[PDB]
Amino acid sequence: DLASLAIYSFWIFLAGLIYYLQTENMREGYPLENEDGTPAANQGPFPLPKPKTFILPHGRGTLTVPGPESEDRPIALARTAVSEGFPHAPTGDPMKDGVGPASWVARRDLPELDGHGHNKIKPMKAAAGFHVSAGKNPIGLPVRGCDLEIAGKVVDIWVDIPEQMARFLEVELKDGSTRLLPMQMVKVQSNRVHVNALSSDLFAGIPTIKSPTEVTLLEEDKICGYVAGGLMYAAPKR
Amino acid sequence: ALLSFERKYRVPGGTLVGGNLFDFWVGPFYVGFFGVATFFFAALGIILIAWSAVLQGTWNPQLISVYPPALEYGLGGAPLAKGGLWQIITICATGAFVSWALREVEICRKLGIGYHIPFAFAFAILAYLTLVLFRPVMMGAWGYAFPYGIWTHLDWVSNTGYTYGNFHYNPAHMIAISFFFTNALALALHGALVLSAANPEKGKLMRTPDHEDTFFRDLVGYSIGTLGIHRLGLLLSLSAVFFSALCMIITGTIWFDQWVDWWQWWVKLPWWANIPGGIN
Amino acid sequence: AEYQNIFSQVQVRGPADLGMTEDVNLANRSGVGPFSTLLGWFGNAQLGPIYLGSLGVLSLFSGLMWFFTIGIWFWYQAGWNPAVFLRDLFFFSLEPPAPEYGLSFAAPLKEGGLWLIASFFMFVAVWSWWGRTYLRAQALGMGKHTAWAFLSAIWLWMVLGFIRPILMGSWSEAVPYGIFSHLDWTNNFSLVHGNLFYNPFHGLSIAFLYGSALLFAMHGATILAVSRFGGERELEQIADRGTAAERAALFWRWTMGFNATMEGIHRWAIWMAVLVTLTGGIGILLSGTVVDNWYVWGQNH
Ligand code: BCL
Ligand code: BCL
Ligand code: BCL
Ligand code: BCL
Ligand SMILES: CC[C@H]1c2cc3[nH]c4c(c3C)C(=O)[C@H](C(=O)OC)c4c3nc(cc4[nH]c(cc(n2)[C@@H]1C)c(C(C)=O)c4C)[C@@H](C)[C@@H]3CCC(=O)OC/C=C(\C)CCC[C@H](C)CCC[C@H](C)CCCC(C)C
Ligand SMILES: CC[C@H]1c2cc3[nH]c4c(c3C)C(=O)[C@H](C(=O)OC)c4c3nc(cc4[nH]c(cc(n2)[C@@H]1C)c(C(C)=O)c4C)[C@@H](C)[C@@H]3CCC(=O)OC/C=C(\C)CCC[C@H](C)CCC[C@H](C)CCCC(C)C
Ligand SMILES: COC(C)(C)C/C=C/C(C)=C/C=C/C(C)=C/C=C/C(C)=C\C=C\C=C(C)\C=C\C=C(/C)CC/C=C(\C)CCC=C(C)C
Ligand SMILES: [Fe+3]
Repeated sequence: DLASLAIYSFWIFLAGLIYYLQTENMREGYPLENEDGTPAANQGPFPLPKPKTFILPHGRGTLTVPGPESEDRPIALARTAVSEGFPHAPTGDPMKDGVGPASWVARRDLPELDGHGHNKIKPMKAAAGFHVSAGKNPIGLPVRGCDLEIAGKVVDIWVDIPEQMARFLEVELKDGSTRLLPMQMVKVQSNRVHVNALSSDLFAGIPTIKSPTEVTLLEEDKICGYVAGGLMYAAPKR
Repeated sequence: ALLSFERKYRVPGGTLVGGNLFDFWVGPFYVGFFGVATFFFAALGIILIAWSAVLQGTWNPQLISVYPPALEYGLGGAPLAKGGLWQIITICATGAFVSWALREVEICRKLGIGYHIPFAFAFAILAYLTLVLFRPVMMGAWGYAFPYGIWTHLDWVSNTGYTYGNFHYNPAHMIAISFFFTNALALALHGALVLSAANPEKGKLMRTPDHEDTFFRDLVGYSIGTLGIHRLGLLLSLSAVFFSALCMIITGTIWFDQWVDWWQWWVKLPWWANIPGGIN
Repeated sequence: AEYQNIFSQVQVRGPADLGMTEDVNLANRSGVGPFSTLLGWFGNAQLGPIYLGSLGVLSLFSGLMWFFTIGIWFWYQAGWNPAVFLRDLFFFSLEPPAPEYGLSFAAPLKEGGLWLIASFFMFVAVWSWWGRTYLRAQALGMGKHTAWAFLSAIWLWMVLGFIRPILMGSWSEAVPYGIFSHLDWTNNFSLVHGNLFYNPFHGLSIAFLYGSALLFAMHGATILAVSRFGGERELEQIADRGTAAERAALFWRWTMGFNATMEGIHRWAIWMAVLVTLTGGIGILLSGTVVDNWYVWGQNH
């Protein structure tokens, strides 16, 4: 009867939707590979989707996915066993080499742009009309490391203009040079700013930016990745 | 077996128990001590459900159904065929759910991310434990809990609801339903937004989070923001479950009469309690 | 304790954002309302501006007419007494015309005409608002997703009070405007049709409703767990995958064997929810028109 026709036609529809949705989610990462980087034998039941192209605004070109996948960087890792599935060990300084929880991606070395083509994240000193309208103002506060030692001070807040939001804290170090700490990894307290992920002696390590008034997608990733890897790698000092 | 960008993430460490013993993967699945723990609890539980299948005399999934001890057994143990199985399976289900959560924690430590996922899962873990553990124990018998059956458990809902009349009247149930309905409206929107942006009319350029925020200000005069909608989504959810667990812990313990009558406290307020007219 | 990113630690405010222009008629946009320090801790602080427009006003008007029309009736039943009104606010009700009147607009005001009045206003209010959510997106040059997903909700709404009552032969099958009374209507609709738990669409509806709540928890929690890598900036993470979208993807692959993309997860999100009122609409349409009892049906199919 009509009802029986309806529910069946639906489970058919639902299986095509699961098919559709699953392939759409295979635009990145695929095709799979073996630990050695060569294409794997079994790719699953689902096939790669037909390429779609994004036309990025502000003449930044286009993006096609799925497309040729490459890390475009060296991986300082080595196998720990003679078969598949086991951890790969860092051959150098995981933090410096950028592996594990300290991994970063080789995103474009350009800064993200707002609707009108202007840099998304600007330090607040060059951001017109922006000020701290609530909560404690970090600027001027000493920054402490997971080892309870002072690593520097906050000299400015980098903000996201279109969304009016704190994204970074520019910190000056003992040697007069600055670095950015992701807002999300710091705890602004009454008389200081505590950073649990890193220890004092590691702040100098944080990757630096090339221009003093902007951050590039790449640079953000390196910084964030570095600060996060500290959680696991700093530990012997925290 | 790996995603084009996976290897660099597969490093050692992060485990909570057993150092490097179980620190390894099987296909895409990460293992870990807890990877093991849930396989044990899961299999043992499945076995027991299968065994309770033979004691009932059936292999149809739509008929199998593991019932709890009868209200006569109180909060004590019972014979396998009359509630003893449900009690052990319940022990096994909780062992799997918890383990699974802890497993996600070790997967976070390895990826260096936040513990928001396993934290949000603990909220469903709570809902379940309210139904099969806290409510029974406060009422005094494993029998108030629900059966593990595809339809038999729906009955339990239907019977447990109508015990207090039209459950619609439970105030915490009304609050919980709101969060659910909202949470869906919200997810429906956030997904259509991000997509109407990345997938603009044919030919044009990908829009920017600026057009998103814009779009909503024009529509309703406000935009919560990309970091806000994700906080909201996480919040509408966990809340809908919080109030759900709450609406049940109070039903059959601090209130056991028809729910619709609970609303009299409002209508029987001295001020208007006697004024004539209206509906009351 | 580390920072969880649920509430901001320091707010920052700049010049009011007038938004993108594109092909929008800037003559219809109002002026930036105030800034809320409250909402700031959670989301954006800026209220407004909002776009009015002809469709915006037609809707907003119908909308209040519908709301006032019901209320005129509630006050009526309260004998215009302020204390009663407040006391029984939950029990009042604007019921539809009686069965006798069938599908006619002849029924007297005091017995369903006033209901028909209201519904008309609500019918205009809704659809016009749909149109609005379509045009606003066109002005900005974005996809029509929001408009389409809204239709799904309209679907169930439409079935419950218009589509089904037309296929039955009377406005008496529609829902009454009342808080408690529309709850009572729901309970009845189940009993009369042999317990809706036997309705397979209703069963599926609940699946997605629960699913939507599962998914957002998942998605939300995820984007916040990798916010420390700029995860919330989904769109640029779409065009230029960052460590944020990779770790995100890998947490779920390692956990449950498979994962999504920064753009794909939204395609899941958009459907998961949309199907709730999609299947739910069907389920209610086939109740009383084709299937009289879902238990009986459940026995034969
Ligand atoms: C789907 C099956 C049933 C149904 C079953 C239920 C059930 C079951 C419950 C509700 C409840 C509600 N239903 Mg209903 N409801 C149906 C159809 C409707 C129709 C319309 C169809 O086209 C509407 C608008 C409503 C509207 C509502 C809300 C007034 C209320 C839920 C709050 C909420 O979060 O809403 C989602 C919407 C938003 C978040 C956005 C807009 C916000 C709204 C306007 C806020 C209303 C607040 C309310 C007036 C608070 C009063 C408290 C004061 C202290 C006095 N229902 C259908 C027919 N409805 C709940 C309740 O608590 O009822 C008493 C409840 O338990
Ligand atoms: C006729 C019956 C009554 C009624 C009786 C009840 C009763 C009785 C209860 C509810 C509950 C609920 N009701 Mg009701 N309800 C009625 C009408 C309604 C209406 C409506 C529009 O009419 C609505 C929207 C609701 C809505 C709701 C929800 C708010 C709530 C259930 C969600 C929940 O707790 O999830 C929580 C989630 C869980 C408990 C699941 C936990 C999942 C676990 C952690 C993991 C499992 C993993 C699995 C084993 C793994 C499989 C792995 C494989 C590889 C796949 N009810 C009627 C009037 N309702 C329930 C509630 O509040 O519960 C606390 C409840 O007990
Ligand atoms: C919340 C209040 C009631 C309740 C009320 C209802 C009501 C009312 C309905 C359901 C329905 C369902 N419920 Mg229930 N349910 C409860 C508690 C549970 C628990 C638990 C561990 O406590 C579990 C596993 C389930 C599971 C289920 C599903 C089988 C089915 C919904 C599909 C869905 O989309 O789900 C949401 C989850 C997802 C989309 C995620 C994917 C998970 C999959 C679907 C899990 C499959 C589990 C499989 C059937 C069990 C395998 C066990 C083996 C040992 C491995 N319920 C409580 C006690 N449930 C619906 C149905 O169609 O029933 C016949 C329905 O209408
Ligand atoms: C005792 C009664 C029956 C029962 C009877 C029904 C009936 C009858 C119906 C449902 C429906 C639903 N039931 Mg039930 N249901 C029962 C038990 C349950 C249980 C449970 C755990 O026991 C659960 C989880 C559910 C769950 C559900 C949902 C999946 C579904 C509604 C989806 C929705 O979002 O609607 C809400 C969404 C809408 C109403 C959309 C339309 C909204 C419009 C467009 C907006 C108007 C806005 C207004 C003009 C503006 C207001 C805002 C201003 C700012 C003021 N039911 C019991 C067994 N259920 C509905 C369905 O679709 O079923 C198939 C339905 O008709
Ligand atoms: C805010 C709470 C919301 C939520 C969140 C949530 N769920 C989650 C997570 C989160 C954050 C996960 O990380 C986790 C996940 O991995 O998702 C992909 C998960 C998950 N949510 C799940 C289910 C689920 N969530 C639900 C709900 C919700 N989840 C809420 C809406 C429901 C409903 C609505 O009922 C269900 C069924 C699982 C698919 C998955 C966790 C998987 C897991 O723990 O797996 C290992 C466990 C086993 C192998 C257990 C078997 C145990 C026993 C041996 C047998 C079965 C016993 C059981 C009593 C039978 C019941 C039969 C029914 C017919 C009655
Ligand atoms: C999968 C389907 C889910 C869904 C989706 C959904 N809803 C949507 C959309 C989508 C995709 C929209 O795009 C649309 C929207 O605009 O969202 C922001 C909307 C929407 N979903 C709404 C409601 C809603 N959705 C619900 C459910 C759901 N929506 C599902 C869960 C429910 C429930 C659970 O019952 C409700 C009540 C509306 C708020 C909104 C569409 C607005 C509309 O139709 O408006 C007509 C206008 C009026 C009725 C105006 C009068 C309002 C009041 C009566 C008066 C008081 C307020 C007024 C502002 C006072 C003015 C005073 C003066 C002095 C100034
Ligand atoms: C403080 O006092 C004042 C005066 C300010 C006013 C106060 C107002 C109050 C207190 C209002 C209270 C109203 C409430 C609580 C209303 C609740 C409604 C609810 C809970 C549910 C509504 C369900 C309705 C749905 C199912 C309705 C669907 C309607 C349609 C699909 C349209 C129907 C169309 C018809 C009859 C035909 C019209 C003509 C055509 C063909 C175009
Ligand atoms: Fe998102």
